[PDB]
Amino acid sequence: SIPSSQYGFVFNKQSGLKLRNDLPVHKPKAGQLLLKVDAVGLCHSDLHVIYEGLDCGDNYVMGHEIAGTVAAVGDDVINYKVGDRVACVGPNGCGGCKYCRGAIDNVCKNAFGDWFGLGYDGGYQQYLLVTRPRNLSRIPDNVSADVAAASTDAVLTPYHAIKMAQVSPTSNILLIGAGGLGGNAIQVAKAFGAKVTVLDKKKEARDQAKKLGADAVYETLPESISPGSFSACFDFVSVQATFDVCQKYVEPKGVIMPVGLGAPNLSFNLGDLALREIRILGSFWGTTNDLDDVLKLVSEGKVKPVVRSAKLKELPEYIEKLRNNAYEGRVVFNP
Amino acid sequence: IPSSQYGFVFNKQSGLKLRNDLPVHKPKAGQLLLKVDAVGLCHSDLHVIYEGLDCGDNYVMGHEIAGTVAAVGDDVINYKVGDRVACVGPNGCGGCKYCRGAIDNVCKNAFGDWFGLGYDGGYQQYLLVTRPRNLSRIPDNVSADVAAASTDAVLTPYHAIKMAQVSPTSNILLIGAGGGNAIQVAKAFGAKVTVLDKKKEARDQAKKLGADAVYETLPESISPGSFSACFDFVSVQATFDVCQKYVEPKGVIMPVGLGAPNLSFNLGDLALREIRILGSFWGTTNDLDDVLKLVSEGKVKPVVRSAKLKELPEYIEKLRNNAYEGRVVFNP
Amino acid sequence: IPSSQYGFVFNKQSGLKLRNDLPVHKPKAGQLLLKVDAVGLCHSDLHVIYEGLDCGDNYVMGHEIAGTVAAVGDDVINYKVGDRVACVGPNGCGGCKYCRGAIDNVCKNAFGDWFGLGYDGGYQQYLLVTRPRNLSRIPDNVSADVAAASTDAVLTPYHAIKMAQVSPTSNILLIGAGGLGGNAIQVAKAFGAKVTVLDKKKEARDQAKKLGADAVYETLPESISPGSFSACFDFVSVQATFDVCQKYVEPKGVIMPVGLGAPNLSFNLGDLALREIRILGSFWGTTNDLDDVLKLVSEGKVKPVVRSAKLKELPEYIEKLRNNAYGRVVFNP
Amino acid sequence: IPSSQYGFVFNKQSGLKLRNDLPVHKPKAGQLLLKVDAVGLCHSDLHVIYEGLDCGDNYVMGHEIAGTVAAVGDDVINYKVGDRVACVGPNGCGGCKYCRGAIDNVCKNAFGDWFGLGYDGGYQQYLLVTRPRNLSRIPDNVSADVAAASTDAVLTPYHAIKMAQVSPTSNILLIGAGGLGGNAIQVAKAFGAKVTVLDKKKEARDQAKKLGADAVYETLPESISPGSFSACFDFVSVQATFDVCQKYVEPKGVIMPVGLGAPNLSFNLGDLALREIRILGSFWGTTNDLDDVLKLVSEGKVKPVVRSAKLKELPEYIEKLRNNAYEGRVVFNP
Ligand SMILES: OC[C@H](O)c1ccccc1
Ligand SMILES: OC[C@H](O)c1ccccc1
Ligand SMILES: OC[C@H](O)c1ccccc1
Ligand SMILES: OC[C@H](O)c1ccccc1
Ligand SMILES: [Zn+2]
Ligand SMILES: [Zn+2]
Ligand SMILES: [Zn+2]
Ligand SMILES: [Zn+2]
Ligand SMILES: [Zn+2]
Ligand SMILES: [Zn+2]
Ligand SMILES: [Zn+2]
Ligand SMILES: [Zn+2]
Repeated sequence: SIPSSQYGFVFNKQSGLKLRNDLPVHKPKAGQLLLKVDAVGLCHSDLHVIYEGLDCGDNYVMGHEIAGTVAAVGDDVINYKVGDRVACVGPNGCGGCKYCRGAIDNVCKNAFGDWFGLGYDGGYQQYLLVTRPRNLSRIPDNVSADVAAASTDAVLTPYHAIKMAQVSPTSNILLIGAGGLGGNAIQVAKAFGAKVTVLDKKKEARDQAKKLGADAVYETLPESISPGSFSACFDFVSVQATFDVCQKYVEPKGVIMPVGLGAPNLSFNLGDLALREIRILGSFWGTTNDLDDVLKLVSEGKVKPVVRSAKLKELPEYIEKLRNNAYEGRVVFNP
Repeated sequence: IPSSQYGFVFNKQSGLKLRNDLPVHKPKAGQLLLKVDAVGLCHSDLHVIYEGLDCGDNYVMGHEIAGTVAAVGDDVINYKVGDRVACVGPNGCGGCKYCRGAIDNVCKNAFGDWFGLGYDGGYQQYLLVTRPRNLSRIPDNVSADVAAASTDAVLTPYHAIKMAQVSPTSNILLIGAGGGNAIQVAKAFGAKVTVLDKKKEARDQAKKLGADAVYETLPESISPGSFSACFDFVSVQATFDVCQKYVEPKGVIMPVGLGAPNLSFNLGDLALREIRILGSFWGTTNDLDDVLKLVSEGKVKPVVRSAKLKELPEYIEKLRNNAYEGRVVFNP
Repeated sequence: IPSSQYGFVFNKQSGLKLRNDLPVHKPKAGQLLLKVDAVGLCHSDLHVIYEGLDCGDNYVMGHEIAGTVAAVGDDVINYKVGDRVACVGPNGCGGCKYCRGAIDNVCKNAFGDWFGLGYDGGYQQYLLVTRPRNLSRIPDNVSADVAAASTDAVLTPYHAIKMAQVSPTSNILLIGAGGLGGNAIQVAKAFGAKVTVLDKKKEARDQAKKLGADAVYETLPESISPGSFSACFDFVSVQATFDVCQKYVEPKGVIMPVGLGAPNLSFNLGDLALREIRILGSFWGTTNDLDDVLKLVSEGKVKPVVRSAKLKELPEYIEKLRNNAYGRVVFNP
Repeated sequence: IPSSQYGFVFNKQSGLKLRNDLPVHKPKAGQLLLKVDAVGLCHSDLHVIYEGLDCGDNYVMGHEIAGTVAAVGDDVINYKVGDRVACVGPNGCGGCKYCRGAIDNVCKNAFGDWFGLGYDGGYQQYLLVTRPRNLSRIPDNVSADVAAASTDAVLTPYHAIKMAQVSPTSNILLIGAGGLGGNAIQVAKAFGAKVTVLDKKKEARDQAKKLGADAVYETLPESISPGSFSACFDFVSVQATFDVCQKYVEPKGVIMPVGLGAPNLSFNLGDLALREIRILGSFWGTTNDLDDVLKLVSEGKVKPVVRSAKLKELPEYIEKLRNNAYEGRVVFNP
């Protein structure tokens, strides 16, 4: 059954992203595993590499939102067996440095340039070689491959940030801008049982937020909202104007989470941040264990990743759409 | 216990002026009167006097206070006359979630009502303490001069170090620490300390204070993103960029200086390497107890100079001109 | 503004007796007089009356208080006549390192001075509050009865669940759910954690499941993998139930012996060390906790179920509780 | 290099035996071959050899390894031939939530596969390290002997002390400064805590004073107020000593039962709950802990006393240790 050749989309600084019908199907070494891709997602991050000069390496199959079934396992591999359904952990940490093993494999220096679909081969192919089974998460039986894949980033990232902020049933948080992880952030936040107030200019966003379970929805925060009264602020747009709002409404000892691509630099009022001991925390993707938590929240139905499916050979057709106007959520491709 | 007293009152107009007819209030129920023995001075005062740092108006300055309880009011059994105590600058209310949440230093109700910074301070003879909870017993082997200095010079950096969770395995960077008990405190936690300061004088001082490595410029070998924590005591865009540059992934940046009113950080870098910027303000009441205990045990030895309170005007000018180094306390 | 009142006072000699000549203390500076609107009852009271539990002597009982500020002595700035508040059991001094360290529930100076357990409580018409810092404003949408019922039934388990750092990804085990933390399940459910209940009484199991429990058992089936729970709350705290916790708690997990069981409990040293298990003691709750608790109730996260009756009927209910489970009954002075 | 080597293999039926025909494994990929420079010995080995402690069967013993990378398999880039590294006992799998959660010392999959305790150890010339993640680089100023002597004697107490969150403002009580309790004083000192030691042995007390202990007692004096210690580390862990901890630990304080005194221990429930005392279990140490340990040793904040000897002398040292004879930490060079 297992072929010796396969098709996939390999990225190259020259020809860009093109289809390859003569790609090899690597046989796993002792300690490695071969994953048969079932669902692979697409998002703006891929656009950065293909058009915004974001260099994550060269000559590698793209697709960082993987979900599939183990096709073959090398000897010594006892934690996984053929048939096991798992989702890939993007950062793909080395698992040996102090960062990995330190519970933060998402900021691994050695894995830099070796992330799934972003430096190292990804899911835009039929069979992916997993050099380090450590960066995988078992997919619950009630969770489909399309959903799982749609959680590897659209849910994992916001989840990581939410947990980093130590949100609880007593948390009073503010979210700036829905859509683009903002939506899934609403669900995740509410999963911790926290009160959620949302701010967004776009019309749809608010209606969507209100639908997702947002306790508060505004196009502009009223005056009845006392400044410095929110325990946590997540800025999904991350622009000076929006960052200023966070610092204004974040309560003393509170936290500001700039999780947007707004501007390259952002300034903060030192006097205020110092006197009220405000804290700015950086957040990137998610950790391996975080993915296990996310898949559990999805399995429990606490987070509903909304996505549509299509065959992988339609990727080019969808990459163009995302470049112009995009849609509302994500689309996973079936190899 | 006279009926009147002298002291220095600050006004956004008249500025800091000597007042020879200030009233001496008697402690009410739950209150206490403090006989100021030593009151310190630092740059924080200059920012309020000349650099427009509104903390209130028409209040006696001096936020570094050390004194002796001259009188107590009924319903006060915690303290008794003769007791030597130091004031907890923040002067929290004690009745909010912050104060009862172990962080009375960020008390909202007390904002702008700090000792010598909104509320009456130590630049006088007698200070009425409306909230004695914001006091710390001064160890017998700790003089008033040292205690007064420790209320800020030691308390602030201590609170920042503990907040950063520094340990004996921490590899930290201090910028402009020589210009100062921060180094001793850090070493008290057993952390490896590297000091970056341009002035040779400050460097020698740091080396003397136990610094493990002092530099005017970080040499090669000290790769970027290698420090677990970076404390900026100058807090200027140039110095902050150094911290973000040399702080390791998931490391912390503590902008503990009175530099620029605003600072910018690279969003991409901070997010990618999960760098965290933590604001730190003065210290809590519990921190002041810890600090005095550390000073008493000699873990931290503040260098203090003394003089009469009526000489304050002179040292103010000398300080703003950078005429002297080290801390100087005053005795009323 | 009566100068006299009635109430139930406890005494190691004559137990809990009704008094109709009790005085109505007038608040001094910093003090405050509270008019009791509702006061709860729980087994904790039985231990002090029928089981030599010494929390002091000669004092009005009732430690689940909820009332309205009737009078405030001078200097009182935070509260004033009309304010609806609930009492914080521990009644910390607010001056020690523990109190101003965010743990006023373990105040040493307050030992034996807890509301209704050392110091006068709520089983009266007017309670004198020596330290008004130990009060929590009652939200507008929360009745006096519900609030009173939250001063212990919800507060205690909340504090423990919060201490265990339970999250929506937690897999906890609760031993005892028949009044023994009936609200614990709801509290845990509020944090989004999965809750498995173990109780020998069918009544408790039906109740547990109705309360939100994801799984209920009279005896954990062998099919349940040992050391698979992140946290275990023992509300009965007997050697047998503790051994269940240590066996099913996962490595680096926590055991919360929050029951009034045996005076002593033993753990297997080799196991605790090897799998790095941790046993955390938990007591009542802090002032900040009560604020969070009352906020959770106000938001609907926790819905305490309580029955009310006149304070005069206290003795009648104390017997009921000594013979069954239906406890969780507020009284109105 | 050699096509064969010698080493001491343990078998439930034959016991610990010298083997001159041991094979030298070739690292597949992601693995490496470690030439053992120094391997320590402690009482833990005796429990396996004579006290029936079952950690597995048919494996080279020696769980305190220090060596040099002799060869690396393909795909191995973090390490290269010549690197000096120490082994992390637990040898976690590195794939479960425990290992990925910063606590590889309690890995379930790895239980029964610890270096020298289930899996092959250091009592040989060349050790095949299956999971390189469980290694800690040895600072250039730290000898192999000292490093090996830190893999347990220092790592274990360090992990426990770190877990209790000791700080420059801590006031701790240490019961039993006989074995690992010795380096425990140096480690606690490194964190800046005040240390009060309680030990019945005279020599132990004298050692405590030398190691910088602030207070050393044969019996705690009446001047010591009950519930005044922020943390209590009990190295003997007997009911009598545990009661001491529960009596002298302050509210919210922590009791660390790091001994083998008894199979069970009881605590006063009322006391524990009312004052919120916490009992924390501690086992060996993590991989990152070893990094910290080697740094503390490298800086000279912890100085483990060690004497070396040829590996083929192990049998004699075992018997002597088995009788308390030499007593002093001893490492062997293959
Ligand atoms: O959470 C990670 C995100 O998908 C991302 C990955 C690579 C580059 C930019 C952004
Ligand atoms: O953190 C203590 C310092 O004295 C200070 C207090 C108020 C304003 C600026 C600086
Ligand atoms: O923690 C609350 C409970 O009412 C209780 C208080 C004191 C003693 C035993 C039990
Ligand atoms: O710190 C661990 C200790 O060496 C030990 C290991 C295995 C068995 C008993 C004790
Ligand atoms: Zn993506
Ligand atoms: Zn790594
Ligand atoms: Zn100052
Ligand atoms: Zn306050
Ligand atoms: Zn009760
Ligand atoms: Zn107290
Ligand atoms: Zn050993
Ligand atoms: Zn593992």
